[PDB]
Amino acid sequence: MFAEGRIPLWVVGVVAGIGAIGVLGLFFYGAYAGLGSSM
Amino acid sequence: AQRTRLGDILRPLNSEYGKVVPGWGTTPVMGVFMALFLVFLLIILQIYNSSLILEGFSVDWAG
Amino acid sequence: MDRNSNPNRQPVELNRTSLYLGLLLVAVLGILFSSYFFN
Amino acid sequence: MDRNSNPNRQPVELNRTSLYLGLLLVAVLGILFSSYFFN
Amino acid sequence: RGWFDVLDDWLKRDRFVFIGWSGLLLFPCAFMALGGWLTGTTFVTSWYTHGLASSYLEGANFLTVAVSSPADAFGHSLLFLWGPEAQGNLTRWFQIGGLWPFVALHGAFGLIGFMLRQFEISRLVGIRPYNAIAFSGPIAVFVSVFLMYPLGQSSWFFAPSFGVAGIFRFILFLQGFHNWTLNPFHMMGVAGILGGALLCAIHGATVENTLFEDGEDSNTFRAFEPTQAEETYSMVTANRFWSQIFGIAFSNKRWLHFFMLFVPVTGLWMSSVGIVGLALNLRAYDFVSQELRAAEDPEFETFYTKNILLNEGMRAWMAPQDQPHENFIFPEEVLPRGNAL
Amino acid sequence: GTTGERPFSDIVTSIRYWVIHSITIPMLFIAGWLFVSTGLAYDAFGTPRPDEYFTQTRQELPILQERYDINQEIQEFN
Amino acid sequence: MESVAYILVLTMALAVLFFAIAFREPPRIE
Amino acid sequence: MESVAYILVLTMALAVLFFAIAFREPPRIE
Amino acid sequence: MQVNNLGFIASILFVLVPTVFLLILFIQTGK
Amino acid sequence: MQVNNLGFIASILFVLVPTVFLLILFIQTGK
Amino acid sequence: VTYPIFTVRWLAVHTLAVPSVFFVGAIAAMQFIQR
Amino acid sequence: MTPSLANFLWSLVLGAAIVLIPATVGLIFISQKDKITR
Amino acid sequence: GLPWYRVHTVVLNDPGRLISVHLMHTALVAGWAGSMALYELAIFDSSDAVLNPMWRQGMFVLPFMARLGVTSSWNGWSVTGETGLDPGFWSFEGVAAAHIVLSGLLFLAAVWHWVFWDLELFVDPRTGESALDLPKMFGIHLFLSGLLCFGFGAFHLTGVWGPGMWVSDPYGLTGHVQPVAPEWGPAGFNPFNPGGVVAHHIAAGIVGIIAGLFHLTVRPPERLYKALRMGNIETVLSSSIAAVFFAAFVVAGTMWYGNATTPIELFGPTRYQWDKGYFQEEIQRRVDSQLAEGASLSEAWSTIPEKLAFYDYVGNSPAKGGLFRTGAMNSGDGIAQEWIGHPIFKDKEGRELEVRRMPNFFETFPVIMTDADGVVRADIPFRRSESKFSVEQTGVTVSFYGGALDGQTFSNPSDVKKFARKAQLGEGFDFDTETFNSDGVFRTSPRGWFTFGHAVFALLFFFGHIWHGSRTLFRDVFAGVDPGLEEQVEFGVFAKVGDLSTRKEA
Amino acid sequence: DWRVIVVVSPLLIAATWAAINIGAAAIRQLQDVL
Ligand code: CLA
Ligand code: CLA
Ligand code: CLA
Ligand SMILES: CCCCCCCCCCCCCCCC(=O)OC[C@H](CO[C@@H]1O[C@H](CS(=O)(=O)O)[C@@H](O)[C@H](O)[C@H]1O)OC(=O)CCCCCCCCCCCCCCC
Ligand SMILES: CCCCCCCCCCCCCCCC(=O)OC[C@H](COP(=O)(O)OC[C@@H](O)CO)OC(=O)CCCCCCCCCCCCCCC
Ligand SMILES: CC1=C(/C=C/C(C)=C/C=C/C(C)=C/C=C/C=C(C)/C=C/C=C(C)/C=C/C2=C(C)CCCC2(C)C)C(C)(C)CCC1
Ligand SMILES: CC1=C(/C=C/C(C)=C/C=C/C(C)=C/C=C/C=C(C)/C=C/C=C(C)/C=C/C2=C(C)CCCC2(C)C)C(C)(C)CCC1
Ligand SMILES: CC1=C(/C=C/C(C)=C\C=C/C(C)=C/C=C/C=C(C)/C=C/C=C(C)\C=C\C2=C(C)CCCC2(C)C)C(C)(C)CCC1
Ligand SMILES: CCCCCCCCCCCCO[C@@H]1O[C@H](CO)[C@@H](O[C@H]2O[C@H](CO)[C@@H](O)[C@H](O)[C@H]2O)[C@H](O)[C@H]1O
Ligand SMILES: [Ca+2]
Ligand SMILES: [Fe+2]
Repeated sequence: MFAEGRIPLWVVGVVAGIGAIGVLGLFFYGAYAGLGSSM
Repeated sequence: AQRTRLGDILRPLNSEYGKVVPGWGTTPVMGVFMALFLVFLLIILQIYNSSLILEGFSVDWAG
Repeated sequence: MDRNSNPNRQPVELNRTSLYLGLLLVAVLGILFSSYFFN
Repeated sequence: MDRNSNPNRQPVELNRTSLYLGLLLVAVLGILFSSYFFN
Repeated sequence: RGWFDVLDDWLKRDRFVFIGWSGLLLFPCAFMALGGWLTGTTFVTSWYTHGLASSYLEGANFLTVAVSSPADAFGHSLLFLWGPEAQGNLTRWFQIGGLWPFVALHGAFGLIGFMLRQFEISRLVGIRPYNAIAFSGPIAVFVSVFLMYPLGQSSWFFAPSFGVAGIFRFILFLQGFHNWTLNPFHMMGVAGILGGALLCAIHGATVENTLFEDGEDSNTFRAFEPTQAEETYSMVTANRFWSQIFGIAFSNKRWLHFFMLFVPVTGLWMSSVGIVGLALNLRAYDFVSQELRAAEDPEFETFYTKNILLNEGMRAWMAPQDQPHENFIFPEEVLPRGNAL
Repeated sequence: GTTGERPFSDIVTSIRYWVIHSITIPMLFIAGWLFVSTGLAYDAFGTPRPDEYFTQTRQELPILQERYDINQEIQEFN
Repeated sequence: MESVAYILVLTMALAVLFFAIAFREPPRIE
Repeated sequence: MESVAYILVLTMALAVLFFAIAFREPPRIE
Repeated sequence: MQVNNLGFIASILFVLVPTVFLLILFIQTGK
Repeated sequence: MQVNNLGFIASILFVLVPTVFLLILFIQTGK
Repeated sequence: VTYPIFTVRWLAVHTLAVPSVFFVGAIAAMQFIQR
Repeated sequence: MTPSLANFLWSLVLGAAIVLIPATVGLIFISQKDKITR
Repeated sequence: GLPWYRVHTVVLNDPGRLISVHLMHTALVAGWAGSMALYELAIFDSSDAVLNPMWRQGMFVLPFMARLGVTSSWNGWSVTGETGLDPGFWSFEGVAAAHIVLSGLLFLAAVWHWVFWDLELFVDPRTGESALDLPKMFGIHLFLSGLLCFGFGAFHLTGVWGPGMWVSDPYGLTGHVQPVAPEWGPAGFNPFNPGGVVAHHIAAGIVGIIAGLFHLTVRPPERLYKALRMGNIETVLSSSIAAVFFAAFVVAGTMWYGNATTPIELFGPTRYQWDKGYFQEEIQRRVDSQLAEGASLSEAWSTIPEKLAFYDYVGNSPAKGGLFRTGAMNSGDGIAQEWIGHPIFKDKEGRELEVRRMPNFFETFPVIMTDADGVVRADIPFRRSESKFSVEQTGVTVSFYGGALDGQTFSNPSDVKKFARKAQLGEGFDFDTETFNSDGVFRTSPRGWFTFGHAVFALLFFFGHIWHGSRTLFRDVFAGVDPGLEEQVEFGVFAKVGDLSTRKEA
Repeated sequence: DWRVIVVVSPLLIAATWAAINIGAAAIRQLQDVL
């Protein structure tokens, strides 16, 4: 992004960490909705 | 090293120390026999396990 | 036949730290297993 | 105060003949007194 | 160049993931065991073996999923996919709990392959194989717990299930049915594991607090290089500290590290011997002197007798649900319970 | 230090890598999604859907008791 | 009478602790 | 069970006799 | 208490036999 | 037979304690 | 310079990561299954 | 000659043909191709 | 000097003293066998083979003497219950005496080998030092093993010259030592067929003779010699410990699951016989056969043998013991005197009730009575405030058929509850609890103790194999690593790990 | 089964996109190792 042919690794890391936090938050959301929510 | 009569009798059985066949020798025949032994062990295990059921008998105290 | 000296004889040592460690191990094994020996 | 070495230390010996004599004495004392210990 | 030696060259290259001759046993077996566990905890029920939901597909969470043990009706059947139970049907094999012997067997052979990998890399690097000798402890645990305990029991059903709450069930089951806390072999295991944790913590703290001033930064981690010859921390200062704090101290680095090896490995081996005993229901369940007294004297109570009562209550309230193949109908009036609860 | 392979920090900071993965990783995600959402996972693994834990003729736990004829046992359990 | 045995084995461990502290082999720099 | 104790103590004496004959310190003229 | 009749002899021998072995080995060390 | 309950432990200790003392002294001799 | 692309390390990464992302998408769809 | 015997024999054959034999050929092939230069 | 855990290394390079230590171990094992058999003979009760057999009395080595053909004593009793037989010298006492005398002979031979350690046979004529040709020794010992295995299968087991081995009926009522013919079909791999054991020893002995002849005439390959370190005797120790724990796992499994070689008259019934109701099913089959013949319940139940009912008792299951519940099974429930007969429990409405039996897992078990269609009709409640199915309310009476209590009916609820708790343990028996001061907690049988010892030893011998195998293959670095070892352990320098000629130089 | 088609087809799209974006260097690496 600020280089030639290259992406900064911290941008890649923040994107991957945001995706990992998102799928963890989705898995925690599914504890309160749908199956296994006791309702 | 003290000579005995029994030692002199048994001496040719302990005279070939470190003698080898050069190269691989009979290692492939060995490996074939180990494969057959493994298959035999598998057979008798699966018979005792009742995972291999053969006609003519049952694995039970009455046979 | 003659009774010759063996040259493979080698002394055994147990130092004081090893003695203390063994004595403590034996004491705590007795402490652990005495209740089960008595039952 | 300092911990000085004691020069009155002297080794103890028990020879093999003395060991055999003591072991036999202890064995025959056990043989003699075991019937009275059991009563 | 012989084909064996050419293959030996290729298997033992310096790559990112070392393969070796042991890798031919390790990697397919470890992959099979791990993929079987992930597959079972994601998709496979325990409804026909246990009357339970144990996959993410059924709504269980990471704590409540398991590759559960197979049905008690199969005994110690190895439950091959081609075996006389499943008869080649993958769906039937999943439903009867065949993923449990799949995971357990491939896992056991993968553990074999991993200790063989430890041996192979230790030989290639040129070091002693004490990592493999230390790993004998975990394999002793796995063999005694997941293999010889169900083999001594009636079926694979009573093996621990490959899951978090399933392992917690196995743990509580062994308390209530075997009095496994009272077993001295488990006490030696506990002593070994807590001593290993103690030694790890104390050894790390001692080294980090006896470090030599070998750099100008407050960040002490950059005052070390791996190729240096001298010690990075003061064993003399550490020895004086622990001698005056605790009474004794290590004076030998090699003995210290052998002890750090020795304590948890010996604990694992001792707990394994106890689990082998428990496989045949050879428990340290009772102190017969205290029961004879308690049966004769109703004034005699210890913490041991209270634990005995706890075990009875757990057994009676858990066994109809934990062993549904037995069809344990315990009416409510036979359940042991104290006053008002 | 480097055993021969391209370093990972070089690989994942490339345009060509993310051109390939911007496609591969989400489409593996949707492959798992369509495995679950089309209901194929239930049929593949024999997991009951939320209305086949109990049928109208069986309201107890379908604990297998057969040792060899389990296929017919699961069938009559449904 | 088992109480005597328990007291003896606990006392043996505590005596070992005393003699290991008070009469250790001294660590010597050499 | 006292018979075991009697057998052990008699056996200890007889073993001492064997080891004192067979494995004595040899008398050496010097 | 109604304990095992062999518990005392087993406890004393279990403690005392390896204690004796260790004392034998320590005292002869340096010979 | 109705023997003393302490007869076995007394006989084993009466034999074994001086046996141990003698073995300790013999094995360390020459140090 | 001029590294290989397909290695034992490449296969070691995918063997794990391709079914990992497949399974993660599966469990994500599981989050929306109603009772 | 039982179904379980046939299934065991087919397991021997298919564990060779799925796991052991194609891994043996693949290892021999890739070791002969990517040789170490001394 | 040597650390304590290494003291026995002194005989590592001393074949004479190694042979001497082996003799001393062999003497100690044979003397243990003789003295253990003598102690067992001194405390054995031969008065009743039915309800006080060897496996109720803690007899460990006596079943192993009985298995191969030694069933009688010099005193005049036999373990099959027969009397007046003449075993010759090879009674239990004669076998024990032969092991004591063999132990003494091996002790003397160990003394000789310890003292005359420097025999000319043990040194190499080519070099000047001690050398054992371990592949050749293996070939001789293998050939001897094959000859002995073949002779034991073909003469001893077959009864061609020998007693045979112990066989029984499937329910362990008619066990005796007989010649057994070899079974050469697939039923020879049935573990409960003794003819399979006979064929195994004949065929495995022939194969061992052939293998010994090969291992006697053909030198090892150089690759296998160097790979397995065949000049080191520790490689023999490692592989032998491996084979030994293999065989120990096998014998623990065959002891626990039951085998032709682990008959229930010698070691006790198995836990799986209690688990699946094996003896109870046979007892019910015999009773139903007599009922179909046209007999009454008392007549049908009075021809169940007391031995068969004694097998159908959870206190004879080996999975009811404790690790520190020491000794004989008679120290637990007591010495079995007599079968009390089979109870039939009936409630006040005439339904037949069956007490749910105690499984092997449970130290305690609730008393539950269910009818024919699996509905609980009576129990012994814990809380009586909301009790509905107590024995008192349901009017449960119990009638005993066969045994000591034959023809009797108990309707007093205390007696009925006592008999319900007895029926929970299977077939009820009267016990003498004063002879051994029996404390009331179940012990395990010699089957269970054998399985426990051998399983634990097999597990520990797995560590021995790893230890000695590692000491074998890493003998060069046992004192430590090389004082260099710098450049070969760096990453990426060499193409092959540990190979100097594979330097990339890049 | 349409379920098998719609499950396998995302894997096919991923594989063919990876192939048409890596295949030149893939064939080159295959050539250089013979
Ligand atoms: C000729 C001598 C001789 C004879 C006739 C006997 C006879 C007997 N012994 Mg004794 N014994 C002997 C010597 C002898 N012993 C010696 C020298 C020792 C010291 C090691 C012992 C130590 C001993 C003990 C501890 C016990 C006996 C017991 C017994 C009794 C039952 C044995 C049994 O269960 O078989 C079991 C034997 C085996 C299962 C053989 C195992 C061999 C394995 C399977 C082979 C290993 C693999 C092989 C090397 C390689 C494959 C070979 C193949 C290719 C051919 C029996 C009366 C028992 C007893 O009743 O006590 C009184 C018992 O507890 N003996
Ligand atoms: C493995 C071989 C073996 C087996 C299976 C048996 C089995 C049996 N024996 Mg026997 N015995 C044996 C060897 C064996 N014995 C030996 C070698 C001797 C000579 C000492 C004897 C002498 C003997 C006598 C005198 C008697 C028996 C009796 C019995 C029966 C009752 C069991 C019992 O109470 O023990 C209980 C077992 C335990 C309490 C378990 C002990 C385990 C120890 C304490 C664990 C140690 C932990 C360790 C130190 C910690 C490690 C530390 C770590 C850092 C490394 C039983 C069938 C009795 C019988 O019924 O006679 C007819 C009887 O009175 N045996
Ligand atoms: C037949 C099997 C066998 C044989 C011949 C050996 C032989 C040897 N071992 Mg090995 N080993 C074995 C099995 C065996 N081992 C097993 C099963 C294990 C796992 C527990 C080990 C673990 C092991 C280690 C960690 C070490 C050895 C070492 C040694 C060497 C020196 C032994 C010594 O002086 O210790 C002397 C022992 C004592 C002074 C006291 C030990 C007393 C024990 C704890 C209890 C007593 C047992 C009782 C009397 C008999 C019952 C045992 C029986 C049931 C098996 C020697 C070559 C050492 C070595 O490698 O040297 C370089 C070494 O450090 N072994
Ligand atoms: C999970 C994946 C599976 C992993 C598989 C790993 C690859 C296989 C590893 C095999 C290791 C053992 C072979 C070692 C080489 C050797 O011994 O032979 C050396 C010879 C000649 O090599 C040449 O011979 C030359 C001469 S000489 O033989 O030494 O005399 C020599 O100079 C030269 O160096 C040498 O190359 O090579 C051969 O081709 C022999 C092939 C057979 C080897 C044993 C295999 C038997 C398996 C049993 C299964 C069949 C039975 C089925 C029953 C139902
Ligand atoms: C900022 C995080 C601080 C949290 C405290 C935990 C770290 C300290 C714990 C060590 C206890 C043992 C004490 C002796 C050990 C001892 O003496 O340590 C010595 C070690 C050496 O540090 P230096 O002296 O070089 O630098 C530390 C200061 O002196 C100045 O930087 O100290 C540290 O490394 C501190 C670094 C902590 C900062 C990051 C750590 C994050 C870990 C926790 C993360 C969350 C964990 C749970 C998630 C699931
Ligand atoms: C069974 C079987 C088999 C096998 C299979 C396999 C082998 C597979 C697989 C598989 C796999 C292999 C899968 C996977 C997976 C995965 C997953 C499911 C994941 C996950 C995850 C997560 C969720 C994470 C998270 C996190 C954390 C927590 C930490 C950090 C952060 C993060 C976020 C990352 C076969 C076919 C052969 C046959 C039949 C049987
Ligand atoms: C000199 C002589 C003689 C004699 C001989 C004899 C008399 C003998 C013997 C012998 C014997 C009499 C022996 C023995 C033995 C024993 C043993 C060898 C043992 C042991 C032990 C053990 C090893 C154990 C252990 C244990 C314990 C204690 C606890 C539990 C666990 C166990 C098991 C580990 C005659 C004149 C004839 C001839 C000439 C010469
Ligand atoms: C750890 C890690 C990572 C990752 C990370 C991530 C993945 C993330 C994050 C993060 C993020 C992603 C963030 C953020 C942020 C934001 C903020 C912090 C903000 C704010 C603000 C505010 C305060 C707000 C306000 C307001 C209100 C209050 C209302 C009105 C409107 C508004 C909205 C304005 C990396 C690779 C890098 C490195 C290594 C490791
Ligand atoms: C993450 C891993 C994915 C798991 C794999 C997904 C597929 C799982 C299996 C579903 C496929 C079809 O499901 C089931 O397959 C089995 C094969 O095992 C078929 O079984 C058929 O072939 C087998 C093999 O000879 C024999 O049992 C028999 O001839 C017949 O039943 C069934 O008829 C079908 O109902
Ligand atoms: Ca009420
Ligand atoms: Fe350290």
